Amino acid sequence: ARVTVQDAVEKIGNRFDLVLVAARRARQMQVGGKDPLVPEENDKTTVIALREIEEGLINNQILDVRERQEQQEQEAAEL
Amino acid sequence: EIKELLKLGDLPTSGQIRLYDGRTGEQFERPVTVGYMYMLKLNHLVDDKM
Amino acid sequence: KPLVGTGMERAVAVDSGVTAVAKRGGVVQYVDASRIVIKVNEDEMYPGEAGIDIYNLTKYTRSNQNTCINQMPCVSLGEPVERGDVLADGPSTDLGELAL
Amino acid sequence: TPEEKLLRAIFGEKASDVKDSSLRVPNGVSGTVIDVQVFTRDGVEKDKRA
Amino acid sequence: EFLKPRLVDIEQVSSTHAKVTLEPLERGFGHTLGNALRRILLSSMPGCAVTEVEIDGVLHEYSTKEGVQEDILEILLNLKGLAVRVQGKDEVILTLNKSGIGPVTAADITHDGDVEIVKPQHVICHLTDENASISMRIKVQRGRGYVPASTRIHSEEDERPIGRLLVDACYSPVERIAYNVEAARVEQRTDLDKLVIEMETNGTIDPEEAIRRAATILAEQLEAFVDLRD
Amino acid sequence: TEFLKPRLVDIEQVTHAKVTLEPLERGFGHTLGNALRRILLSSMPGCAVTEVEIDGVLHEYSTKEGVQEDILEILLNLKGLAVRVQGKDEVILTLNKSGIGPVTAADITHDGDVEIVKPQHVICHLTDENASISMRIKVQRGRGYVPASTRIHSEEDERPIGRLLVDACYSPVERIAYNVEAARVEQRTDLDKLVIEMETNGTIDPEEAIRRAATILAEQLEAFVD
Amino acid sequence: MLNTCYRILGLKPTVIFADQIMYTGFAYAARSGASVGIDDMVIPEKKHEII
Amino acid sequence: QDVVLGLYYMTRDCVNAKGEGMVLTGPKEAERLYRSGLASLHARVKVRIT
Amino acid sequence: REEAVVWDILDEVIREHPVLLNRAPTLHRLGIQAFEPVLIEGKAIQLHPLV
Repeated sequence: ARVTVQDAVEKIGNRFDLVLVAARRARQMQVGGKDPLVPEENDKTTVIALREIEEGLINNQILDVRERQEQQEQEAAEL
Repeated sequence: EIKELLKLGDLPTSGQIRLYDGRTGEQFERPVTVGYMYMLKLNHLVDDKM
Repeated sequence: KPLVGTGMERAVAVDSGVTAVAKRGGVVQYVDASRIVIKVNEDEMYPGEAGIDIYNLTKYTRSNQNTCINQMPCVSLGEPVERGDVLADGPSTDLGELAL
Repeated sequence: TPEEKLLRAIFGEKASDVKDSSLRVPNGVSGTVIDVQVFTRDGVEKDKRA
Repeated sequence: EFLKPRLVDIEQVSSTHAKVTLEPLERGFGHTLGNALRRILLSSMPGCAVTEVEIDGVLHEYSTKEGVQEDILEILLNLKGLAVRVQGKDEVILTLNKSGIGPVTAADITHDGDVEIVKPQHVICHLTDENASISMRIKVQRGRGYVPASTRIHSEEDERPIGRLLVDACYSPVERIAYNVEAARVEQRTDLDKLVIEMETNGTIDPEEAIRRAATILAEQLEAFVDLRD
Repeated sequence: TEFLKPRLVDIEQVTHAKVTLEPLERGFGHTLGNALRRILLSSMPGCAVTEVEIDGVLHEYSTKEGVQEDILEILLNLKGLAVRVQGKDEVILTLNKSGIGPVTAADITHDGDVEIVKPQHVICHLTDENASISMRIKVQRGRGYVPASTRIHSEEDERPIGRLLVDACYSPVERIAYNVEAARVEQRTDLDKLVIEMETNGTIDPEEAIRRAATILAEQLEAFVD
Repeated sequence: MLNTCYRILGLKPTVIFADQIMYTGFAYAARSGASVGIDDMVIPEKKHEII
Repeated sequence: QDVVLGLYYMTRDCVNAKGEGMVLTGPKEAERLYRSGLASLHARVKVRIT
Repeated sequence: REEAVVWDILDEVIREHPVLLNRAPTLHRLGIQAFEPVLIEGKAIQLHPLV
């Protein structure tokens, strides 16, 4: 569980896109996109989003490269 | 006139007794006041506000 | 009752109508949870065809704020009532006093 | 509706001629029913309870 | 190298008063057993008290029988403070029939063997009419603590009657328990304490029986520490 | 009439441990938390040093030559000594040390009646050229806590000047503090959850301490229960 | 005493230090028995001459 | 409001209370020394604190 | 019906779901603050004394 996002702003020093970055990654774990990277401890999908950002596993740059491959990775399915 | 009425009742004139705690059992230092205050109960009941 | 009053309570539970104040002195003759029957005295009795008096009470009813207002007897059989005495408490009265 | 109009034919749930609008106690309350009174327009029969 | 206290004389001052003393206490254990005993007796002693009344011709609490001189709302608030101790069974169903002018004291309940009323001068109501008649069927149960009518409704199980006036039940045979440790004196020991538990029941429960049922509530509970299971 | 005993008695290890326990009956949180807490702090058999014999000094507001700290500070180093003895009931150690540097506690003698549990517990830092520290420390079993102020007041073991006396803590505990907080049994909100948090000075592990304190407590209730 | 704990140790400890005060203040005031009476408020004796 | 009077009472100093002038050995002994009942909550003392 | 199952499903819906307490004459921006709820029994919204 998370009580303060003081740690998850040390990566993203803005506090106004820490919402945007983690409100978008927190959707991929709810609508059937992906699964959490860090191990879940019976928590919701917002707290697991704010717990990856602390570990550097997520930021506004990784989520683009992480998903921009999917078109190319689907390009094999794109023929 | 009050203090002369307490002394007739064997109560302590100052009006402060020593209360013992309820859970532990030790005694509150520096004694506490204990009296009989007529308490109303206004009709801002809770289960008409929520 | 108020354990520490100010003596100006009996004039607030009699001047209002909540109490069933006795209208002519005499002797209580039949108490009940919903009726009191005051056998009038001699000298305070009318000249011809007088008999006795009777006070009805008002059991559980509804005031304007939805609280209840019901009266209760406070006397028994044989009490010498007097003019201006009290027979029935009301909502928050006790023996005439005004306990809030 | 069209979809439910199949739902009726499947089970034969007779649609009622009359809609239910009885009086039910407000939520979050409980207490005996100490008194009931009935007022009737003069010209309509009094039921048994009336 | 410890000492263990033994039960000593039980001065019985009155029917509702009592004073029991625990003679040979080791130093430092006065306030430890006292407040661990005063906090148990006031909390969880099993008792018995009325559970639901039922009068002959009245439907709800806010009625007013004809002949008596109290609302039914006060006849229940007088029964709730009725002390009674049943020996054999677990629950009873008392009875009460009376007619004529005069206060209906509690001593006019029908006499059974097991059920043993304690306060027979208790007033219940009044009768003030020669052709008056009041006939109820009190109930009685065992338990502990306090369970109001509202929360005992959850286990109602289709209480079919509409004449079952429900009372709140506060089973507890203790009202106040003061205790004070003082300088006991064995023949030769520098410092030994004496506990004096000035108890006050409502005439129901035996004093020496209360402590032997307050200690086993403690000694039964410390097992979870003696065997720290992890 | 038939009470509730606790299951899910969790225990935590981090000589420091934070036990928990639940669900106790309502109001049984404190009557258990305070019965135990008044036993570990008040009466519990244990061993601890009581007096010291400085080999040359006869007063505390004096000063020992060559020793860094003063005897007001040294006794602070002895008051916390953790000693356990199996056989004896009064044993008087001997520490007569030389050298220069941090004089740890392992330089004490090693007798078959004692067994220290913190040998590197420092007692004094020695200066140069002295190497002259010797003392006769007296450990004796006991129960509870007894300051040195109320001993000399009733001084019955008459000792000439310079028989230094120290504050003796016999109990094997260093701190204990419970904390109650609500919890439920899935249908009742009037329950408890005890939380004990206990430390010790090495000579006894924590959970072992609570075990033999509920024992001393359930012994006093022997002549009452059935 | 809370301010210096913010400027130095940040916000992870100060939010958990601002609670250990509330649990300690509330506890040691209950053992204090800090009550007020009618003899606490001392009237000065020279009030007459001054008046 | 209430806590601030709790702490003010906890960190004052009387002039001659139970256990004055003795020397302690840290915060952990200073607490239990007061719980047991020997030393008063505000009595002048010498402790060692890191 | 308030069946005894919903009281354990409702507790998982309120795992980390911050609610917003706000008093009536909201003067400054500190008059609105979120909180993580904890289910009590009664009808009074408890509230930490520091806030």
